[PDB]
Amino acid sequence: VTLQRNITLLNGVAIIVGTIIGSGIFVTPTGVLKEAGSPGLALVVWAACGVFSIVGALCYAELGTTISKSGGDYAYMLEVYGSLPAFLKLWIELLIIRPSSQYIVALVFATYLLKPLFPTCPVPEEAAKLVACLCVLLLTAVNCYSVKAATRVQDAFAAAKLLALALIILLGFVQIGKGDVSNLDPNFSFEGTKLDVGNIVLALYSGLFAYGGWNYLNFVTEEMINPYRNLPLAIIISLPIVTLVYVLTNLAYFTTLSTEQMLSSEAVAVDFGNYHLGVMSWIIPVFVGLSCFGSVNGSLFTSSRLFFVGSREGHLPSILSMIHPQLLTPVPSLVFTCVMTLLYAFSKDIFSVINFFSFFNWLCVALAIIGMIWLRHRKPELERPIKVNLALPVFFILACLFLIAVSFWKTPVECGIGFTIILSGLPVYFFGVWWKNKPKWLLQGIFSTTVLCQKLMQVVPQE
Amino acid sequence: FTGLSKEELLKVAGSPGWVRTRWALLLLFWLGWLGMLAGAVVIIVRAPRCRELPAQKWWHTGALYRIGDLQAFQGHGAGNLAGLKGRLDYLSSLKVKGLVLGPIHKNQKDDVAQTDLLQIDPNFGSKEDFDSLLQSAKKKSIRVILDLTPNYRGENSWFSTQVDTVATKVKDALEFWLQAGVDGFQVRDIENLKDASSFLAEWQNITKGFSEDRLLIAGTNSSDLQQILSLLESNKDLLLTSSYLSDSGSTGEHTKSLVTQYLNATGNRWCSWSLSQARLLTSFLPAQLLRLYQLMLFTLPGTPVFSYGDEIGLDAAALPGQPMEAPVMLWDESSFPDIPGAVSANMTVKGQSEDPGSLLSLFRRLSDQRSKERSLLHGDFHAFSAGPGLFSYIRHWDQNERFLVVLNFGDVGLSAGLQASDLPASASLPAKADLLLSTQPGREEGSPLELERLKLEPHEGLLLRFPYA
Ligand SMILES: *[C@@H]1O[C@H](CO)[C@@H](O[C@@H]2O[C@H](CO)[C@@H](O)[C@H](O)[C@H]2NC(C)=O)[C@H](O)[C@H]1NC(C)=O
Ligand SMILES: *[C@@H]1O[C@H](CO)[C@@H](O[C@@H]2O[C@H](CO)[C@@H](O)[C@H](O)[C@H]2NC(C)=O)[C@H](O)[C@H]1NC(C)=O
Ligand SMILES: *[C@@H]1O[C@H](CO)[C@@H](O[C@@H]2O[C@H](CO)[C@@H](O)[C@H](O)[C@H]2NC(C)=O)[C@H](O)[C@H]1NC(C)=O
Ligand SMILES: *[C@@H]1O[C@H](CO)[C@@H](O[C@@H]2O[C@H](CO)[C@@H](O)[C@H](O)[C@H]2NC(C)=O)[C@H](O)[C@H]1NC(C)=O
Ligand SMILES: N[C@@H](Cc1ccc(O)c(O)c1)C(=O)O
Repeated sequence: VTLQRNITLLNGVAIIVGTIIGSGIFVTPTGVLKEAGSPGLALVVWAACGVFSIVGALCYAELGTTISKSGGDYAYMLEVYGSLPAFLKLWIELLIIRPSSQYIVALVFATYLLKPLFPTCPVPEEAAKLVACLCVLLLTAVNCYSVKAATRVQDAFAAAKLLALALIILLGFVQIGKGDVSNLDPNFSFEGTKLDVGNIVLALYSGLFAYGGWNYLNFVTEEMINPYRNLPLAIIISLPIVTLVYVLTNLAYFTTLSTEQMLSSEAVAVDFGNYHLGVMSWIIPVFVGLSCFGSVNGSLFTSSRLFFVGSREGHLPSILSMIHPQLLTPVPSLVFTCVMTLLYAFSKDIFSVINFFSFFNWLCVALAIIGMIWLRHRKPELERPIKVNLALPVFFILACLFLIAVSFWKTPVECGIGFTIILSGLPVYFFGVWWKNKPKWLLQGIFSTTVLCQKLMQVVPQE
Repeated sequence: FTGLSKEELLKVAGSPGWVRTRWALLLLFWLGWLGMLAGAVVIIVRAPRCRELPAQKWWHTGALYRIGDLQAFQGHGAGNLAGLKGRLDYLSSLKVKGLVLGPIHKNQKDDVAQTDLLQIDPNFGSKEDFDSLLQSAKKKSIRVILDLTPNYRGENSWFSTQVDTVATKVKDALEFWLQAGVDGFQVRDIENLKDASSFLAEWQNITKGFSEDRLLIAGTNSSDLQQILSLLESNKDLLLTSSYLSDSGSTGEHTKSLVTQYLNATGNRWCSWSLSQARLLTSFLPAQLLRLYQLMLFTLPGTPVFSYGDEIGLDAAALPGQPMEAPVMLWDESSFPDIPGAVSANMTVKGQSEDPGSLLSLFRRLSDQRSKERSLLHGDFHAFSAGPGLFSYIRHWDQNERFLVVLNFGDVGLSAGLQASDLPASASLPAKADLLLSTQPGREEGSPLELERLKLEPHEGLLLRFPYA
C-alpha cells in the first residue's frame, strides 16, 4: 500500500541532467554577450556561474543526507522553522513555482516543434497552447500508468539531450577544423568596466538561469536504493560535466557567429543549425523540442511526490496521498498537478511570473542554508555522512543575499504584488491546518467528498 | 484516515455501476485528447504559410559612403592610404556598408599615352598599403569600392578622344583589380562617353562574371527621366546615381510625383537614391532642410548614397577660401588651421557625438534602424494622398513592424488629413500608432498617439511605427 524504490543512480543522474538542460543554452546565449563585457569575457562568466552552482550542490549533498526525508526544501525546513513557514513555502510553491515551470517548458517544446513549419513568420499562438496542453496530458497519463516506463523515458530523453549537445559541439569544432581565424583572437574589445549600477555583475542573474534545477533530485529522495552514497555520487557526476558542456557550447557559438549577427537574432540555435548544415536543418530545432519533452516528465516525477509528502504531515487534504492498490502511482497528486498546470495555461503573456521566480527560489534556498547551521548548533550529535564544516556554505549564504539586492532592482512593485499572494495564503493556513474545530456538517461533507473520490478512482491509503 | 478503509473499499467498489463509470470517464478523456489534436492540426493547416526572403546581397543592407578627396578627408599633411585605417572605427560608428574611394590611379593630365589605371599614385600610398586597408576593412566588415575614371584631375573625364583605348585599359584594370579583392567599381560622368550603353553592358557582364557579389556604380549629371531610362534599356542590375531629385524640392507634391513616376517607370527594381553624383547635400538645399531629406533618404526602397561630411551638415560656402568640390572635414576646432576661431563647437564631430539634438545622432539612429528591420530592408512601399505640400508613405514587408513616414515640405503648419481606402486591408493604418522619432525637438517618444488630429510643424518629419494588423 506504499510506493517502492524503483529508482537507481543512473535514473537520478538522468533526471538531474535532463532537468538542468531546459531551454538554457539553446535560447539565451546572447544575454551575457550584450549585458557584460565582450564575447571572450562571456566565456569566463558562465564558468564562474558554474562554480557558484557547484558550491550550492555541495551543500544539499550533505543536508539531504542529514535529514533523509522526501520533499526537498520543504521537509528540510519543516524542522528548523516550525510549521507555519513550511506550509507557507509549500502553498506558494505549488501555487506558482511548479505550474509556471511546467507551462513554460511545454510552451517552449511546442514552439520549437512547430518552428520548421514557420521559419521566418511567427508561429500561430493558438497552436502552441494546444500542443503544450496535449504534451502535458500525455505525460500525466504515462506517469499515472506506471513509474517504470517513465524511468526509461527520462533516461532516453536525457541521452537525447546529451547527444544533441555533443552534435552541437562537434559541428562547432569542425567549422574551425577547416582552418579559419574565426575572430577569437580579439578579446575584451568593448569590455568597459563594472558600472556603478553594475555591468559585469548584471550578467550573473541571467547566466544562473540555465544552471537552475540542481535540487530536483533532492525532491524525490528516500525513493532511491541506498541514497547515502548514490545521491552525492549523482551530484558529483552531474555538475562538472554539464558546466563544461555549457562552456564548450558557448565557445562553439562564439567561434561561428559574430557579435552583430548574434545581437540581430532571437534563436541562436536555429541560425547555427541552418548555417553549417543547410538542407535537412530541421534536425537541429526538432531535437531541441524533443529535449523539452523529457524535461516536463522530470518535473512531474518530482512535483507529485512533493504533494505525497505534504498530506503525510497534515498540511494537505487527506486525499492527496492516496495510492491505487494495484498500481503504486499516486493518481490524485498527478491529476492535481496536471489540472493546476492547465489552469495556469490561461495567461496573457510570457515571462510575467519568471521575474519573481528567481527571487522565490533563491530566498527559499537562502532560508534553508541559514537553518542548516542553526540546526547543527541546536543538535551537534547526529549520524551524518561527511561531518563537513560550515566553512563552505557561509560564503555561499552571503552570495545568496546579494541576489535579493538585484531582485529588488528591476520590478520591486512586482515583488510587492507577489507578497500579497502569501499574505492571502496565511488565512489558508489558519482555515484548516490549525483551527481543527469545525462543525459536524463540514466534517461529514469532507468525508463524503473523499469517499466519493475514492470510489470514482480506485485508491487505498498509505501504510 | 478521514476516509474509507482499504478492505471495505475493495469490497464495495466491485459492484456494477462503478467500473462502468471509470471506463466511461477513461473513454471520454481519451476521445477529448484526440479532439484537441484534431483541432490543433486544423488550426495549423488553416493559416497562411509565410513569405520567403528575397536573398539580399551585401549592398542591399545599408547606406554607402563616398570619399571624393582622400587627402582632404582627414586634413592636409596626413593624406595617405594607410591613414584611412585609423578612421574605420568612426565609420563603424555610422554602420555603413560601403566605402567608395576616389580615383587613386596615375593620371597627371589629359595625357593618354602614359595615363595608367594599374599604377597607384605614389602621393597616396603603395600597393602594400592598399592590401593592408582591404584586410583591415574585411576584418571590420566594411566593403571597399574603387573608383575608376581616366581623367579626374583634368577638365574632360574621357580625354575627348577615341574611346577604344580607354575602354580597353579600364577593361584590363577591372580584371587586374578584382584579383586584389575589391568589391565593386564606380565610374562617373558617363554621359560624356560615346556609345555608353554597350560599354556599360559589357562592363557589367565582365564584373558579374567573376562573382555574384560584385557591384557597378554609374554616375551621370543629367536629370531627364527619359535620358536616365535610356541607359537602363539594356541593363537592369546597374545602380545609376544621378541628379534626378535635385533642381527641385520647393513643393512636396512635386517630389512625390518624381519618386512615384520613377518607381512606376522602372518597374519596382533596386535603385539608388541620391541628390547628386559627387556633391554634398548642402550644395542644393538650405540649411533648414537637411534633416528632412536625411529622414527621407533612409526610408525609400533603395540603397542611399551619401557623400562624406553629410552627417554633420558640412557646408562648403560657410568657410571662405574652401573649394566647393573638396571641403575639409571638421574633426575639432583646430581642424581648419587657416583663420582659426571661425569654427564653433557645434560643427565638430566630437561636439555632436554626445548631443541628441544634432544631425550626427539622428544619422546614427536612422542608420541603425535601416540595417535592422526587415520592413526597411526589403519591405513593400505604398504612398497615398494627403494634404497639399505633404509626402506620406508606408513600408511593410510581410508581417513585421509596419513603418509610416509623414513629411511636411511646406513652410507653414497644417493638419495631416490622411486617407485610407487605397491600401490592402493588410496594410491599413490603425487609429493609434507609436512615435519612433521626430526630427523636431519638443515631442515625446514611445507614446501611442492618434492619427486623426495630427499636426505638423514647418519642416518636420515623423517616423511612426505600428505592429501587424
Ligand atoms: C553577356 O554578354 C553577351 C553579349 O551577347 C551575352 O552572353 C555572352 O555569350 C554567352 C551567352 O550568355 C555567355 O556565356 C558569355 O559569357 C557572354 N559574353 C559576355 C561576357 O559578354 C549576353 O548579352 C550577356 N550574358 C551574360 C553571360 O551575362
Ligand atoms: C552635364 O555637364 C556638361 C558639362 O557642363 C553639360 O554641357 C555639355 O557639355 C559638353 C562638353 O563637355 C557638350 O558637348 C554638350 O553639348 C553640353 N550639353 C548640352 C546639352 O549642350 C551638360 O548639359 C550637363 N547635363 C545636363 C543635363 O545639364
Ligand atoms: C505607369 O504610369 C503610366 C503613365 O500614366 C501608365 O501607363 C498608361 O499611361 C497612359 C498615359 O498616361 C494612360 O493610358 C494611363 O496612365 C496608363 N494606362 C493604364 C494604366 O490604363 C500606368 O498607369 C503605369 N504603369 C505602367 C508601367 O504603364
Ligand atoms: C554654432 O554656434 C555659434 C554661436 O552662436 C553660431 O554662430 C551663430 O550663427 C548663427 C546662425 O548659424 C547666427 O544667427 C548668429 O549670429 C551666430 N551667433 C554667434 C554668437 O556667433 C554658429 O553659426 C552655430 N552653428 C550653426 C551653423 O548654427
Ligand atoms: N534550467 C532549465 C530551466 C529551469 C529549470 C529549473 C529551474 O529551477 C529554473 O530556475 C530554470 C533550462 O535549462 O531550461
